[PDB]
Amino acid sequence: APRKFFVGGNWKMNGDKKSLGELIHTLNGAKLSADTEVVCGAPSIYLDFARQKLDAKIGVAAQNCYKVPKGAFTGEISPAMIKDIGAAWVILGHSERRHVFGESDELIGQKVAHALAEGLGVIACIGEKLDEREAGITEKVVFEQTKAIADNVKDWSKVVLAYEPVWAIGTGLWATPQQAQEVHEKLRGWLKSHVSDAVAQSTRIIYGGSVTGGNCKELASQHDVDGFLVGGASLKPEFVDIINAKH
Amino acid sequence: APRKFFVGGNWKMNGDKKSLGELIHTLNGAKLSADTEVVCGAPSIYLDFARQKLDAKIGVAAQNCYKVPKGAFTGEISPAMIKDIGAAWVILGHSERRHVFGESDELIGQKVAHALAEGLGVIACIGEKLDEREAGITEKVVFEQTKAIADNVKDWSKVVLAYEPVWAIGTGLWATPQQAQEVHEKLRGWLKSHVSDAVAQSTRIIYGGSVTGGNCKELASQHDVDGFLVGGASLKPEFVDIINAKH
Repeated sequence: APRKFFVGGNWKMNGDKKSLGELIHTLNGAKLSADTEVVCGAPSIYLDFARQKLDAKIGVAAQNCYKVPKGAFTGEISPAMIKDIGAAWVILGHSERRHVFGESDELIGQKVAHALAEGLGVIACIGEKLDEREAGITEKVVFEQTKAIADNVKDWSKVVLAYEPVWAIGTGLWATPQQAQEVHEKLRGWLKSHVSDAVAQSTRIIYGGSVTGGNCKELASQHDVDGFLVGGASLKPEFVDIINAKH
Repeated sequence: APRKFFVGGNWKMNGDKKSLGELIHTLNGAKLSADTEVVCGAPSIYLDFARQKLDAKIGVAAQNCYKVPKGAFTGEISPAMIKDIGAAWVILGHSERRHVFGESDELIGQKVAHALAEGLGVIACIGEKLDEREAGITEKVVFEQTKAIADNVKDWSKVVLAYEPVWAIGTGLWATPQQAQEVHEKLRGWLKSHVSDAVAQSTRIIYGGSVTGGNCKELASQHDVDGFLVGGASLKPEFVDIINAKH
């Protein structure tokens, strides 16, 4: 009935076999809450390794994919390949893909539709830049990005939405609990009016942007924040504390 | 003195464990000419698998990488990771990177410098579009693309240039042997004038764009064509024939 708390780790472009191996050993050995759904997003080269080594109870996500199953796209991977190695999730629309690599809402929407058709879960990311926030246009931006995704989702049961203020990613500035709650409750109301009440009540909306062991309890306690997408701290032992933020 | 014949296979976004497993078994079982240097470019998610399964005389290439060893670049992999799993090459500046994904000359140049600094070999791609060839400007386009790469190269010993006309990639159209020789010869004279004689004489310049079992011998016979980068036919048993083009 209540939405299951969800914590994702995004390792970004970090790790080697030795260091990722150590991190995974730690996670497997920790006491993690029975009521948190945990997913680790590994570099593509280490997806197979990560799935082999991680406790099955912990999910594995790719950090990107492309929009068709196969073909002449040098350097890309498809949902079919991700499923083949046993990963169950993909992260789409991350700030770094949008703003460093130039991925448009239209591309991201096609990626979302293809991932879902192939049976993967999607962590779909949205968020505003500082200049947008300061111009009063957070709601407009966040709703535009969300519509582009929603228009391409036919089954909401394997979607998680991640709200990541761009100014909060990797900077140490985090949104206040009140800043996060405002956006998350507005996103939920958007889902209610534009999709359905059932989808609004069931869909996890998670916060990302400088989540650490020090701030996770306060953020987690907000009524419409259902978890986190964690970058820098997901490579450290305090990731365990974040997974257990509700306890 | 002369240059070792070089054949790279670019698998692009194709395969699964089962299917690539059967392809690797074929290559390992085949009689491949000892005087051909062979490299297979696998999808990033299968790079570790491919290097584990392929006989040691066959080199493994990543299909792309980014320009720093680590950091906040969701979806990317670095040379340090490629090296970690035991691959020795990377393909950079592929037409699909430049034209589907919008990678610039300056970015490709910074990727080349970084992969070389980290001990990888680089297969560096250049090529003109149909409209450029028809306008009669092939030479201008290849010489600018080449200058971008070369300004970032201090040791040419681990660099292979791949001339691939964009209009020939995946379509079945191939440059005539005379068209390919013409460009290769001009590229070599540019390396002579702007780098050195010895680099000109030692650097392999390979041709790609719809190389098959049927045209490889006619292509390989040209003086300044030192090998091939093969896409489509690299997933097929005739790949063995292409490796053996000189015999």
